[PDB]
Parts: sequence; C-alpha cells; structure tokens
Amino acid sequence: MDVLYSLSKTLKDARDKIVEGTLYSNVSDLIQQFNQMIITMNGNEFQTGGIGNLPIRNWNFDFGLLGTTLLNLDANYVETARNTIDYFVDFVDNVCMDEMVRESQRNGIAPQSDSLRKLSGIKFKRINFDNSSEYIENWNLQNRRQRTGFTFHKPNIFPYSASFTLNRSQPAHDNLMGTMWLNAGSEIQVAGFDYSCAINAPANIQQFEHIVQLRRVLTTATITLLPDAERFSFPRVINSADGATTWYFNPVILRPNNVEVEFLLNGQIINTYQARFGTIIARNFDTIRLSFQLMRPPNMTPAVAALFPNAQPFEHHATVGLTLRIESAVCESVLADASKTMLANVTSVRQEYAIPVGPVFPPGMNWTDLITNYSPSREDNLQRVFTVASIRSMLV
Amino acid sequence: MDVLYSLSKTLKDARDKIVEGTLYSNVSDLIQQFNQMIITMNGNEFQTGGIGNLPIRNWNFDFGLLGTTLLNLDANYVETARNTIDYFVDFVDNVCMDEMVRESQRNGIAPQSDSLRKLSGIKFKRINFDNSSEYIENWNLQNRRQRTGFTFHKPNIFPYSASFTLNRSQPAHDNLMGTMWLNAGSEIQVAGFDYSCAINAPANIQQFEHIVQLRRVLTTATITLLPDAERFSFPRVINSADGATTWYFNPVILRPNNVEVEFLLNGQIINTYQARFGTIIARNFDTIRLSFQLMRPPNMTPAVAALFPNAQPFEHHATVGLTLRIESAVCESVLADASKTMLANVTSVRQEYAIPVGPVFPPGMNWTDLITNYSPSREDNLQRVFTVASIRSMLV
Amino acid sequence: QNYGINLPITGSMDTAYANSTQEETFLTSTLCLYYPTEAATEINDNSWKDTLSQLFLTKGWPTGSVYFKEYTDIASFSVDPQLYCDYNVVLMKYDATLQLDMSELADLILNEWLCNPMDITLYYYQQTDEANKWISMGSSCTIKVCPLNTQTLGIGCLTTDTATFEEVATAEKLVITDVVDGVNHKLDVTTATCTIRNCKKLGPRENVAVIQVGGSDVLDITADPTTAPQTERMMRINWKKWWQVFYTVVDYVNQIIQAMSKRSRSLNSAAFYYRI
Amino acid sequence: QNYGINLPITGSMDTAYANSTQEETFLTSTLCLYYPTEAATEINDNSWKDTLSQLFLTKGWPTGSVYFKEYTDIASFSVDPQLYCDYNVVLMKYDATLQLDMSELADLILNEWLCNPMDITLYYYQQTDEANKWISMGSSCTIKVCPLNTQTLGIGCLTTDTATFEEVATAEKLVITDVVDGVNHKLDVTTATCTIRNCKKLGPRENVAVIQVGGSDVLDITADPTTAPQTERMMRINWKKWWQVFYTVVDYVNQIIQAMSKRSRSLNSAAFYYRI
Ligand SMILES: *[C@@H]1O[C@H](CO)[C@@H](O)[C@H](O)[C@H]1NC(C)=O
Ligand SMILES: *[C@@H]1O[C@H](CO)[C@@H](O)[C@H](O)[C@H]1NC(C)=O
Ligand SMILES: [Ca+2]
Ligand SMILES: [Ca+2]
Ligand SMILES: [Ca+2]
Ligand SMILES: [Ca+2]
Ligand SMILES: [Ca+2]
Ligand SMILES: [Ca+2]
Ligand SMILES: [Ca+2]
Ligand SMILES: [Ca+2]
Ligand SMILES: [Zn+2]
Ligand SMILES: [Zn+2]
Ligand SMILES: [Zn+2]
Repeated sequence: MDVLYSLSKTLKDARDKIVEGTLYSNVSDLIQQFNQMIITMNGNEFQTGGIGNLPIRNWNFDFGLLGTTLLNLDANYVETARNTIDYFVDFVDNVCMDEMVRESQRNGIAPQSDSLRKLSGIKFKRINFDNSSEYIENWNLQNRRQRTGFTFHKPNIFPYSASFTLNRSQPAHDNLMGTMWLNAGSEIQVAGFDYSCAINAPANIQQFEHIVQLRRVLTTATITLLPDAERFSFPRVINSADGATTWYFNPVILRPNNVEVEFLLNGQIINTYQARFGTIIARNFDTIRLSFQLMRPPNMTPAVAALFPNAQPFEHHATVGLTLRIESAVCESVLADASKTMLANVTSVRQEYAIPVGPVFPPGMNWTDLITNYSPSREDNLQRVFTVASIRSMLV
Repeated sequence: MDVLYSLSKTLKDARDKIVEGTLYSNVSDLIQQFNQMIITMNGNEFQTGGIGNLPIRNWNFDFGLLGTTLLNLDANYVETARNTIDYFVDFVDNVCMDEMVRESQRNGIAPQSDSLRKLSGIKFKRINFDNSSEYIENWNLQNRRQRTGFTFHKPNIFPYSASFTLNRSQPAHDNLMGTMWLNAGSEIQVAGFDYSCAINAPANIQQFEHIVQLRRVLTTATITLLPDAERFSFPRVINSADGATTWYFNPVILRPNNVEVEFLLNGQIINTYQARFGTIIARNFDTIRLSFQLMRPPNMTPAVAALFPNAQPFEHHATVGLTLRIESAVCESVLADASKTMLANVTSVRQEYAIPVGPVFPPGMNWTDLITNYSPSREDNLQRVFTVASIRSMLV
Repeated sequence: QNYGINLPITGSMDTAYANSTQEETFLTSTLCLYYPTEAATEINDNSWKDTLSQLFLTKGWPTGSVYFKEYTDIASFSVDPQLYCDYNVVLMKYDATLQLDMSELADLILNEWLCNPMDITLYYYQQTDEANKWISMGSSCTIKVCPLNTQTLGIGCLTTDTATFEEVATAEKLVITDVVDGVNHKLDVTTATCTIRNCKKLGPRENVAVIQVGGSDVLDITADPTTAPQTERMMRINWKKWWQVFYTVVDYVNQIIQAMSKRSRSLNSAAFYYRI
Repeated sequence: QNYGINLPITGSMDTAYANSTQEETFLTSTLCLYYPTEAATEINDNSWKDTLSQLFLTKGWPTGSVYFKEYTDIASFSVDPQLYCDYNVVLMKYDATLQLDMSELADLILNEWLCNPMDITLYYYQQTDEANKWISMGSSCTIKVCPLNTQTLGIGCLTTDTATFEEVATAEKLVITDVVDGVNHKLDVTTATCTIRNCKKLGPRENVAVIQVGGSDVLDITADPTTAPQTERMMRINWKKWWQVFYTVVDYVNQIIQAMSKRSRSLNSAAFYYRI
C-alpha cells in the first residue's frame, strides 16, 4: 500500500513540478525520487487482473532515467518525462482498480491483487517516500496499532431507517401515542406524537425516548440540535407495523419539554445537554439517547383549547419534534461522508466493470447494508479499498 | 510483553535444561541467552505491586554470568544457576501479577504496570527471543495487525441466559405457545412448546425460531447438534415474566420437524443444515438461527391421541427441542474456555489481593457480564491480562 | 396479550401494503341491520329480508351473515340495547321532538361504557370526573336529584322530602344524567321500573354505526357543551321511501363497514360493561 | 396501551417471585355466591347472609364485597346465567335425572362463548367446527332438525313438512345442540318462547367455579365423547346440611379462588379483542 501510494505521489509530484522553465533545483529531489522509481521498476513484469469485465493488462518497464544536467527545464525535457509519467499513471490506475474490486474474509487489509502483492516485496520498498495523505497516514498508524483518526464532515454513520414505535395503539388507530423517526446519514429527525395531548397522563406530561446506537464510536463531534422535526410535522397516511392497514397522522407541533440529549460510550454517560439547541459537542460516544416531553399547555386560547378536546375523537394530534445533525466528527474507522469521494469511486469502479458480488461487501456497495453490519472484516476490506481509492484519485 | 514473555521462557528453559550431568552442548544457546538476560537486567531497579493487597516488592539485579567452560554440568553450576533462576522467577511472577490486576479504558492493550513499562524500553529488547506460545504469537500478530487466531475447546462464547418467550399466553397459563432456552457457555438448549399441540395451527404446524447473536465471529467451529433439549423435557413450575405468578409446564417431547440450523455472518447464510444431527461444521459465523417446528402427528395411537385433546384443558404440552454444543472453534479474540486457565488465573489473582473494581472489567471478573458487553476496550484489556497470565503460568 | 399489552410495537414506514381485506372481512363477519317497525310496515313485503340478504350476497357477504333486528322506536330500543353482530348498523328515524333521546341512544351505542350498580336508597352518589355519568334504563325512568354539601344537608332540597328534589328526568326509557362533579347527591329513582348505573365512558365503540334517516345533524354524543363531534359512524341520509334507504345501505356497505373497525364486538351483546 | 395486537413476552427464569397477591385481590375483588333456594330454606336463618359476610371478613374479604345471589333450581337458573362478580362460585345440587342439564349449565358458564344470532326460516345453518354449537335458551326450548344434502333436499326429512324433522330438543330451558359438521340444517324452534344462537366455544372461563353438592362425577363440558375434562374449577362435596356446605366454602375460599383466575376476556388487557 505504501509503495503504491509512493508511486502515485511521485507521479503527481512529477506532473505538478516537472514543468517548462522551472529551476532544476525545484525538482532535484523529485528527479532523484523519480529515477529511483524507474530503476526499481525496470525489468519487472506486472499483470493487472481480469476480474469481472476489467481487462487483463500486462505492464513491462524498460525506461531511461530523467536527465539531471539542465539548469532550467525545457519543453523537450517535459515531454520526455511526460511519456514515462503517462505509462506509470496508467499502470498505477489499473493496479488501483484491480485492488478496489477485490475483497477477502481473512486478511481484507492485505493486498488482494497480483500487482500489489508483487509491490509488497522488499525490492520495491526503495520507492517508498513521503506518506502525508490522511488515508495513508491512518494506514501506516493502524498498521502499527497506533491511535488513528479520520475526520468526517457529515459522517454517513446512521443507516437509513424510517420507522415508528406505538406505545398506545388499537385497531381504529385514532388514539395513538408513540414516536416516529428518520435516522439517515448524519441526521436524526425524531417526533413523539400523542393524540390525546396527555389529557389523562400524570401531570399532563408524555415522556418520549429515542435511542440510536452508532455502529462505530465518534469523537470530537460537532452537532446541531433543533427543537422541531420538520419531517414529521405535516399530515401523513402511514402503514401499520404488519402492513395490514393505514392510519392517519395530523400533527400540531408543540415545543418539546425537558429536552435531554445524552451521549454515551459503553453505557456510561459522557455528555449531557438539557434544553440546549444551538450547537453542542459530543467528545466521545457510541450512543445517543434523546428524551423529550410533550407538556400540555396549562393555558390555552380558544383556538388552542378547541384543538385539544377532553375525550375522543382526537383530530389534531400533539407532536413534539427533535432534529440532530452531526455536522463534523472523528472516527477511528473509515466512513462515507458528504465531502469525500472514496465510497463513490469504489462503487463506480465496481459497477463499471460489473464485478460479481463478493463474500465481504453487500451487492452494489450499498452503504446502508454495509454500515448496518459493519464487521471488522468489512472494516478492513473497506479501509483497504478506500485507501486505494484515495491513491487513485491522486492521479485520476 | 515480548520481553516479559522472553524472560519467562528463558527461565523455564533454564529450569528444564540446566540439570546436573547434562552435556553443555545441550544448554550452550540457552546459556548465551541467559547471560544476555543477566547482562541486560544487571544494574536495573524495579518496583512491583502497590494496588490492592499486592505487596510492594523492590528488585535489584547484580548477578554473575553462568559459566561456559564445562563439558557436563555439575552440582556447582546447577546451584549457581538455580539461585539466579529463583530470583528471576520471583521477579517475573510479581511483574505478571502487577500487570494482571491493572486495567485502562484508553490504551488497555498497552502496558499498565511500571515494571512492564520499563521493560518496554529499547535497552531490554536484547532479551527478546523465541516467541512460540499461541498467546504471545497472537500478541505479536495483533501488533502488526495480522489475522490472529485463538483455538478454543468448548468456548465460553454465550453469556449465561435462562429465559423464555411466550408468543401465545393468558393469565391462567394453560394454553401457551412459545420458546424457552438456556444459552450457557458453549451450549444452547432451546425448546418450543405448544400446549394445544398445534390443533388449530395452519396445516397443524407450529413454527419456532431462536436467534443467538455471538459477540465475536467464530470460525472452523465443530458443533454437535442433537434433536432434544433434555433441560426442558420434565415437569416444571416457572415464574411468570414479571414474577407475579407461577405457571405449569408438563412437557411431552416430540421430535422437531424441518430442523434448519443456519450459521450467519453479517446476516448472510454461510452454513445451513437441514435435518442434520451429530457433528456439523460452521466455518465462519457470528449468528446462529435455529428454526424448528412442532408438527402434530397426523397418525396417533390411542395413548398418543389421548395426550392431545381437541381443545382445552391441555394437560400434556407438545415440546420440540434442540441442543447445540460448540466443541471446538477459532476466534480472533481471547475467550474463556473449558481447557485453559487464563480467566481463572486472572480472577484468582484479582481476588487474592483484593483488587478494587476498575473502569474496564465487571466486579469479580464475572464472565457473563464481560462477554455480554464485550467492548473493544474490554477486549484489549482482556487480551493483555490473558497474555500476562499465560506468561505467568509458564513459571507459576 | 395481557403480558404484552404494555409493550411497544415497531413498524417501518416502507412495509408494503397488504391486499384488500374487505372480501375476507365479509366472508368471516356478521352484519346486523337495525330498523324501526315503520320500515317493515312501509315495505309491506314478506320476502324483503331475503331480498336484502341476496343483494348483500351480490355485494360479497355470505348468505347467513346479515341479520335483521326490529325495534318499535327510539325510546323503546334504548331499553337494554343488544348489539349482536360484528357490524351493527342502526337506521334511526329522525324526529324533531326526540332530539335528546336520539343523542342519548347514539351516546350509549357509539361509545363503550363501564357501569357499576347504585343503591340510591342507601348511599349518596357523586360523579367523580367528567367521564363519570349515570345511565338509567327502564320502562319508565324518573330520576330526581338532591345536591348536598360537606355537612350532608341538602341545598334547595330536603332529604326527607323527595318532593323538593330538583327533578332531572321524567317518563324516560333511557336517560344519561350528568350532575356537577364532586358534590354528593341523594337520588330518588323509580327502582321498581328503573335501573340506574354509575357509568364511565371508556371510549368509542367502533363496530356500531348510526345512520340517521332524515333530519339534520342534531346528535350530541358528548356531554360537554363546547363539543359536538360528528364521526365516521354518525351518518345522515334524506329519504322518501324505506326501500331506497335500504338500497343505499346495501350498496354502500363497503363504505359503511370501512367506516367501522372490527374487534370492538364484546362477548356480551350489551351496550355497557357491568362490573359489581 | 397496545390494545388489539398480540406481542411476545420474554421473561427470565430467575426473576424473583412477588409477594402473595391474595390479600390484595380479596380486598379489591368481589365474590358472588350462587346457591339454590332450598339452601336458604333449610338454613332458615334470616341473618345468614350477614353471618357469612362476617365470616368472609375474617377470611379477609371486605364487608360488602361478597354477594349472595339466589336461584330457584338448575333448570330455571340455566335460562340465562349472568355472572358479573370478579369471582363466581355456583353451588349446584346433584340430581340423577337432570345430569345432562347440569352438564349443559356447566358447559355454559365454565367456558367462554362467542355467539352470533340465528334467524331460522331465513337461513340454513351449519356447524363449522368442533367448537361451533347452537345454544338455545328460554322458557321452553324445543328444537327440531332437518339435515339437507348438497341439493338442499332434506335427508330423512321434508323441508315443507316440519313434522318429519328429526327432533333433538323438547321443552328445555337450556340446550346445547351439536350436529354433524359440513351439513346444512333447517331448524324449527319455538322462536316466541326460545332463542337459539350460533356460538363458538372460544375457551375456558376462569372466574366461575361450580361446586357440585352430593352425587358423583357426571359433568361433561365437552361435546367430544372421548373427553370428560375434570378441571380445577369443577369441585364436588358430600353433604347433609347446607350450613356445613357454606362453612366449608368460606373456610376453603383460598383454595376456591386459587382454582379461579380473573376473566381474561374482560379487563383492560383484553381490549379490542372482544370485551372491554
Ligand atoms: C395480492 O394481490 C396481488 C396483485 O393483485 C396478487 O399477485 C397476489 O397474489 C395477491 N395475494 C397476496 C397474498 O399477496
Ligand atoms: C414483601 O414481603 C417481604 C417479606 O415479608 C416484606 O419485607 C416486604 O415489605 C413485602 N412487600 C414488598 C412490596 O416487598
Ligand atoms: Ca331520554
Ligand atoms: Ca327544590
Ligand atoms: Ca358530572
Ligand atoms: Ca356536547
Ligand atoms: Ca337439558
Ligand atoms: Ca324424519
Ligand atoms: Ca357439530
Ligand atoms: Ca365429552
Ligand atoms: Zn398500527
Ligand atoms: Zn473436553
Ligand atoms: Zn406468563
């Protein structure tokens, strides 16, 4: 991996720095690195694989070194370098593609393609140099089992799930008490609905609790917590849990009462925020417990009093919302996020060459299925293919 | 850890090989290793034991080297070696005990005691040599993030749980349909009981399902599957779920029908056995889904026909069973089992010196509570203390 | 159930809809149509019940599933009404004079009640909360009330002299008395021809539908003056002939049943739950 | 709260037993005792009800919680046994000539029945399954049966001529008719004098225990000939005085109540299943 990254890094640096007119002192170290790459790769044969529709490609390296005598680079020097760079870039792109479309259940962190296995030999370790990208840095750190961290803007941590729980129900579905939620991506919209508006509840308070278990621990997470859930504030016709029938939902939004968001790690409470909504920090947690109460307003104007009768029929159902958006966090495991393209790149390469479904990942690299069942083997394979995708995106 | 293991291994070799009359050629390499150990440890001060009732011990090393000039070892040589070995064995035992009684939430894999921290220094790495035990080999592989493997006979993967689920029940508990199970250690005994004997069930079949989610993935597992659950095959008076009343269970055992044992990984069927009993192999799984059926006998003798009336009262309750024993398996994580003594060693040491409950392990090193909530921090601390206990048992 | 009634039920908002359960519901259900005597008198056919049963069969109901029960009038029907089938549709003729009795009958049959016996001759009774009412049924129910105070002496009435009692009901078949809550009352009722029960309105009864034949919306199944809930089970039609009324009931039986929820039928046929 | 749906309940086999709830149930529950008239006749004591109430109070039942209901005889009581207390104990005198009726009475109140109306002369009726019976009740139940074939022609009976109908019941206060299943039967009943209902035996009734006084084991609450289930709610006692019988009932009331359980169909948990 470090060798493949070093090849790609050398090629990117050569593309950016070997330019017409530049001082040779600007590229001296780069030229020495590039010539070392040429010498190491010369005389070697590689085969990038025929898995799926990815075509079998053979690579042979017999290149001359780049010159070292110029004071400034000229057009001829740049074009001569560009020919070799283009061949090397094509080879690295094909190696990355071959690796990305492969998985194993035993050593998913180990190389899976023939070319990357060959590059793991000692003779290619001379190519290795500056490993400064986030993914390669994390790769080297976790190879030594040092504490790693991936920074994610809007981490796609929550598997998609639009569900509801009914604590009070009956076949008519006209006096219902419960919660409905969407946990999608980096957002949780939850809403507790009481159809009676806690008319007969003790103290006229209806307590709602929503627990979300993250499949991986998040640290240094910045989160927005808005009082209302705009997703569950309009009339809906909702299937029943068994799908037998539908029920009507006609929310009227009351501000949630005694809002308490707890962030927990291994069942211990790490962070707790009460009646706070701007922007909160969860420093280290794997579970989010949201408590919110529907408090019947003791005083009502005639319209409000009309909306909430003493007994059935209940036609305007008191709903208290909550919206939690993890804007940024840090995870020791690779995750899909809103900014990075690693997941999209891996999925695109697997779809373009019609890669048969493997024993590790769900078909189509579906992220909901993956993050729902984020096992250590899946984590290893995913980190491998994501690091390879970043290496590829350095060039393509 | 490698240095502590090397010390222990050198001492065990010295105890077993430095014996009167033996050819020096039998011990030459060991004598070199032992002298290296003495040279490295000479002039170093260690302190062990300040937690619980573990006494404070100070350790000073000023020892002479063992001779190299003899042809066969004699009494003098053995006595000098034995004195040095006794001191070193005492020191290693105390260091192991000092490490076994400590835990950390953050870096529980890293050394905790001061002596092991000192031994992690470069000036002790010369002591390191043959790391052949499964626990130290797994430790080294885990350091490099290679696939680890622990072989277990009768692994204690299931936390103890004797519970039941009633799918049909009434306050009098006389027409009950449901399941009762014991998941203990390496055994799962599950029984589905129908009091009506599926008189009114569609097609005269009652379906029973039981899902056990293992906390760690198991590979290369040998499983005995037997048709009957003898634990749930005798008359029994059982507390109700809330414990407000007791109900009666008078089982009559019918053989289970359409027995399907699935071993799942990430919710996908890896292994599946349909009406197969005796020894089966589950190559890689984290879940066991046992689905069986009570099929009402289409033909009955007068005794059998009398057991099961057309309606209540039901005095004989038709029960189908299943027993699943994991004889041997492989896990990437340390686990207690029937043959090893690592858990017993750690628990005994923590009990003898009255080690206060820590932030990682449950009180008393309760294995059920430990494997129920087997968190990564718990796993790291447990691998550390189990490796130390295996190192200790080499000498103590 | 009872060991799991207080347990949550979780459903996903993408579970596919099952097919229509209307045909199966009709195949496994019983229908009870309640009509007044004047309906049968005006139809003047001896095979009209068979005609309705066959038409329902064209509408999916099995043959012996739709039953017909006749009552003399609203006041008579209100004496121990007995709802028999899974679905009970009551064709109630409208009268500008029987408005309160229509409302009381609709209240008694469109809501579930938990009732306990009262001993007016011994104890003084009060209505605890806004759902606590008194329901009196009999051939002739006359109910008179004497409100009391914390010292048990009556206000505007004398316990010894019944004549001073503030009468609330006279010559009634069904009456729903609602007195001020928290005040002990002494009651005089015609115990010979009237039974009064302390009842609590538990909730709606969803397997009883009331089609008001003619008239306007006058039903008031709620004691609270500020609310007059018109629900899916309170239909109203305009009529000239009873045959057209029954044709409308048969044709839109899909809509009528769809407006009612099954599983509300009790083991007993009474309109109230009697607990000692 | 989640009424009308069945959820699995999970319990651990080591949950601690709660304390005895017998005292609380006695405090908060009512016990109706049903005895024949001749028992009160032979007792002769006007204040016997108060004496038995005080004895129950010594057994822990609050004063006024235990009710003493009287019935003339088995046949008359069987017309419509309506049991409304939390716990019902029916004292039934044994008679060799009335055996079946005794069984019928037991089979009527030791089991729960879901009964739909039957309209003979307008529908042919089948008994679908083992649990589908026809319960006829009234002053005099005389029921005659004509089994039809697939062509609707009666078998050994002429539909036009009722006199040829096979006869199953004659002048009965209560009768449980079980006919061959899968056969349509025309029914002739004294409708003006007896009402017949198509009933399904849902399951046992647990709040009613019948104590049979004198005699032997004769009750048969199941129509299947091969079963005579003697449940724990069917007791038997030898006697020479009714006072000794009542003293035995009071003394061993703990055992009687233990053999009984709160009516499952009733109470909040069984809401929107059938009743309450
Ligand atoms: C439901 O309806 C669909 C479409 O009409 C049909 O294919 C299917 O067989 C029906 N039955 C069930 C049980 O889904
Ligand atoms: C239960 O019984 C025990 C033992 O007599 C007693 O200590 C306790 O107070 C009782 N009540 C409860 C609610 O536990
Ligand atoms: Ca009235
Ligand atoms: Ca007055
Ligand atoms: Ca009132
Ligand atoms: Ca009103
Ligand atoms: Ca009889
Ligand atoms: Ca005949
Ligand atoms: Ca039959
Ligand atoms: Ca029998
Ligand atoms: Zn629902
Ligand atoms: Zn063994
Ligand atoms: Zn139970």
